[PDB]
Amino acid sequence: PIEKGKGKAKKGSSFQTVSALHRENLNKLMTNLRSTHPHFVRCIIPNET
Amino acid sequence: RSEAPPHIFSISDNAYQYMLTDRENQSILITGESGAGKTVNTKRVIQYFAVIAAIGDRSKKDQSPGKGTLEDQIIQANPALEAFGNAKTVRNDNSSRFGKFIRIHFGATGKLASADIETYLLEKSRVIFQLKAERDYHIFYQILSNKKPELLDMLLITNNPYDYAFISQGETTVASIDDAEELMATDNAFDVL
Amino acid sequence: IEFTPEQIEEFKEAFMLFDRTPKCEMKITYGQCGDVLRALGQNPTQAEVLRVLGKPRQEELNTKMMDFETFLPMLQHISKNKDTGTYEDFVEGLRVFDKEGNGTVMGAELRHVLATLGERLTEDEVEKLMAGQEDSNGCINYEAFVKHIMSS
Amino acid sequence: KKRAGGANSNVFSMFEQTQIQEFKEAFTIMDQNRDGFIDKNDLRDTFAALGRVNVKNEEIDEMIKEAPGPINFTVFLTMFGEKLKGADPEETILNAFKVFDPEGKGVLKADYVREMLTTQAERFSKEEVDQMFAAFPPDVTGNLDYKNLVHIITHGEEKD
Amino acid sequence: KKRAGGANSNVFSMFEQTQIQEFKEAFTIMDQNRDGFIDKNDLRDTFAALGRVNVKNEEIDEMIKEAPGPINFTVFLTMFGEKLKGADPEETILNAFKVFDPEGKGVLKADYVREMLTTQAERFSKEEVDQMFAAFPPDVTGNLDYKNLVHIITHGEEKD
Amino acid sequence: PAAIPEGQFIDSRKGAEKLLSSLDIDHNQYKFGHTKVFFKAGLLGLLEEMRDERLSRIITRIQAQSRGVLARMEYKKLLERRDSLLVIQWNIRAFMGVKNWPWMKLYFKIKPLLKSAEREKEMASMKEEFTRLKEALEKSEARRK
Amino acid sequence: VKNWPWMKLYFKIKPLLKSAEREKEMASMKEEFTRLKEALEKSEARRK
Repeated sequence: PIEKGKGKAKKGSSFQTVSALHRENLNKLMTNLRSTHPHFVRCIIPNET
Repeated sequence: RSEAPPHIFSISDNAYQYMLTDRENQSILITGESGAGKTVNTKRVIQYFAVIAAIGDRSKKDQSPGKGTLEDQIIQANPALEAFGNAKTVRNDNSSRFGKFIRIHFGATGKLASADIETYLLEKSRVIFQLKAERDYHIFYQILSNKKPELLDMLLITNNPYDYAFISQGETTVASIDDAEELMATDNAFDVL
Repeated sequence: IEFTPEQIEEFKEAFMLFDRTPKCEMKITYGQCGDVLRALGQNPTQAEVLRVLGKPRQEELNTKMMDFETFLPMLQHISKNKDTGTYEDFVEGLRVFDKEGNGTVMGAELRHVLATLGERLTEDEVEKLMAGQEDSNGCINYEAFVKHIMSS
Repeated sequence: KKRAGGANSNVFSMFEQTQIQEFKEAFTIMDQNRDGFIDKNDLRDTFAALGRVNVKNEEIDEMIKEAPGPINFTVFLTMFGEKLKGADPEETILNAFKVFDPEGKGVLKADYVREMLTTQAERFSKEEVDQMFAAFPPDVTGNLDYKNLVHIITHGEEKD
Repeated sequence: KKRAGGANSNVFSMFEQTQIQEFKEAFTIMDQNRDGFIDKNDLRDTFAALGRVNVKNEEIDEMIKEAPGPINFTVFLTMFGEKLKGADPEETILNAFKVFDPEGKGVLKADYVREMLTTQAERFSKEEVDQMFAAFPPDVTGNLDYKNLVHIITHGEEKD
Repeated sequence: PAAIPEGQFIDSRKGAEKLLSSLDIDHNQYKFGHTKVFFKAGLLGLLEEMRDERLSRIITRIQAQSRGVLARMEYKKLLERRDSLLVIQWNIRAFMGVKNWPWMKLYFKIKPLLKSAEREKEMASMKEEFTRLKEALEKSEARRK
Repeated sequence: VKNWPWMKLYFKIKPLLKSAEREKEMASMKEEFTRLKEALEKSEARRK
């Protein structure tokens, strides 16, 4: 069911409310990412030009 | 790993060598600023996998394209996503105007299984009129220059340039690439998909 | 020490087999010196093979040819080796994998040890070593494994 | 006889229900002694219309080497086994060139065959080569020796 | 002389697997007094072993006349050898009601057969039709076609 | 091989320190864990290549026994070459004649028409062929099944 | 042709011989040999 402020899920209609849709997936990516081994590369920038 | 020093293949070497043995799920997180060549880097992570771990015939010295087609398709999808997703910003000619998360999958014994990729945001706002010196989504310029006189009719492109209204400022260039030949490459990448 | 009438026949048969020529000539290559001795029953490293090579050639094909006159003074030398191996060295060795006293071995962890250090096996030979059947997630055992190796 | 025992052979049984039935069907075109015989004088007669070539006084008993005498109903079995045995069949005749390839489904490498023919021990002559050249069945970049032999078996024609 | 070949042979089922053989081996029982030369008496006795009468002397005498005379192991077989025309092969008769239509396996109506034989082709007589009709496995109005075809041709009726 | 005897078996953990410390291995630049083992850059790699030059005895004897396993069965190639090779000569000396021969093709077309062709031998094989295929199909179902 | 001189010699005395003997039995038996082999081919590779 669509209860609005959005969207479809999540949720019903106001054209957009993408920032709420960026709540749902945000939980799904993060909590799992904690449980995964971190590999990292910290890339730095040398110039603006 | 002594012949395997501090170039991105190593971290990806050590991740693969590690993971296939321990069976716990893993990550590869690159941070940076505007044009911290992020996208160019991850393709290197993939270029370790796509040519090492998978069942690719190495025993001949050929430039390479020697299978397996999973590896070939996983590669091509990246340039494909770049053409559509990437535009250009004042700092970065290759501004991936979106975001993607990649869950690489591996099988029972050694080799590759697949990949689950989601997308965050996209700059749909820019399409009206871009600020300064930016370019709109790469896919456009490629279709304009490389397309033949036949497709030009059906597809309904202007013959002349500078007609297109959604392209603000003007026809801005990128240092060292064309617009035209990059089209034929990626279109074949679709056939390859 | 010197070769008995039975041993001379063993050496003659294998050598005569190795002579692969449309017009014959009675010679073996230095590379083929490997599997010759192996078929003869003596179990050598490639290090043992090259040790008795007339030419400081390493692995390649098309270097030196040896006659039976040369091959026998090779064989006669080889017979001296004592350290061939038993079963119980391998039992002691393969037990080291254990973590919980099961003597059970996962497939990936078992293929990798074969490939990595030594004279080494290939990806292909691993596919041959393990082609089933019907055990998932996905264990072999150390006892039955070694005994099949020695059994041939 | 133990050395007569080389490679090339296969053994069958006396009965035939309806398998070798084929000989009763064929009989009429060829027959000699209708009791059930082909004897020493019939090779000099019938084979003239069975072979592409010829018999000489030089190769008499050799051309009959496989069946030099009373080939009775009991004996026909060990001329048929001699099809699989003959003069080094299959196991030698075919496997001869077949063994060459270092990797798999090969074909004999033409030019290197020409090389060995003029070099390896007994240096041959030009006549044999030119007849052979026009008669080479080179399926694409290598001499198909396997078929150049195996044309006489398989199952997909019936002329001679 | 290598231009005198005997090439080309197998058309259809010439010496049919269930007819030809069991005749040549039987010869020892037909050849009564063991000479190879079947007289009219060697026939006379063997048909007496078969059943009750047997064809008359003249009726056998015409069969002797079909041959160039001495029915021996040479002639009898050769006189048989050429004679293949007469009956039709099994599959050909068998497929008659099978090819009845494009679709598609049920059973063929005996009324349609009765309407055809009488009228579409060589007009069979009232006698000829119903006679051949009577012996029919009529599973309810439709004929078991393959079985009636078997009644036409199969392993069966001696002594001819 | 000096410190850790094998076959009658040692601790799960206590064995590793000698298998490490054999070729020395600098102390700081390795660490023990539970399942995952931890190494530094540099020190690991080349000492790990050196283990080819050093790892004789059992490691290479397993691989070598596998070499003997393989080779004892699958050397082939050169085997039947010499006998055939001589015969090739026995043919080559007479190539001008070869094509003019006996056994060619007359033996074929009937074979698709006939019913139960290869009887007697397959008759001897029949029972074992019937039984074992079922005996297999018994196991060769049931499982996945 | 139900009254010809040389043809329909078939069953009355002839089956003192062999030839016919095995045929029909094998027709019923050969059915079994095929299907067991066919399944034996396809099965394992399905479970793969």
